[PDB]
Amino acid sequence: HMLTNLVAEPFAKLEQDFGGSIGVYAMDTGSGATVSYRAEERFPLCSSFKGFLAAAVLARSQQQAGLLDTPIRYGKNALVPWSPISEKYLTTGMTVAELSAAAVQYSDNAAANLLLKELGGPAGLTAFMRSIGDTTFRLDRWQLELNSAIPGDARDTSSPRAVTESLQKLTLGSALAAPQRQQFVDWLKGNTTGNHRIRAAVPADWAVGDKTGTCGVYGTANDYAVVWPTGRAPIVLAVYTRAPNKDDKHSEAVIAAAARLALEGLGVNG
Ligand SMILES: [Cl-]
Repeated sequence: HMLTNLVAEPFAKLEQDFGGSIGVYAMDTGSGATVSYRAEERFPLCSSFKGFLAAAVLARSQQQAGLLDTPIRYGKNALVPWSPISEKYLTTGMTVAELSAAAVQYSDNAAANLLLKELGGPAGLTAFMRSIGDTTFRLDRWQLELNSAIPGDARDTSSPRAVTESLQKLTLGSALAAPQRQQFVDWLKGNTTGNHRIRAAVPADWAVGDKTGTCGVYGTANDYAVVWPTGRAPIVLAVYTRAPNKDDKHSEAVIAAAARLALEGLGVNG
């Protein structure tokens, strides 16, 4: 509260030019200062759930030492659109760790569905998020049905604030044991799908990991990230968008611009 939005930023003009709604929550983990805009509204997760899915797998691996190296074979029926990694291993299978990396770093859809099944489906991932104290997150459906992004539909949504709070717990806090925490960070750092989103606002000499989401309808897309500016504490942030019409286009540039405004609001020189 007292450290929230100490410096106002023109998020309203940005979302008006975009023609929709932008939700932002950014936390300076050193001072506790935050930037918050529509931060408690629900927005569709789209593929951004796959980051939390990989964290849930890592959490289970703390109790099952063989889990990450377990080989998983799958049939052609498991390959759903946009499975760039898993399609190359159809004839061989992949390990749980490889599927998790593909889901995070390439947004591989077949990999995500296989891992979701392992965790007990959308309710199982939701249960994991409850277990770390996130009462907002909900996953309800599987890929690709979870991408419908229907206005007013709370299914398969969270808030920017809850996303940021949960990301902080998993990447910097105590929700994962130290080896699993660093593996989660390493997978996020290796993401290949986010170069035009939060990363476009982050100087090249800072470390960053992120997970994107893009629903394909209702101007709905998002990104969340941990950023390590040199010489100061890391920043955790989430940027989510949506728009009122089914055929509205998403914008990567708006996500990058919102991230820049969040870093400016926090007084982080970039
Ligand atoms: Cl895109």
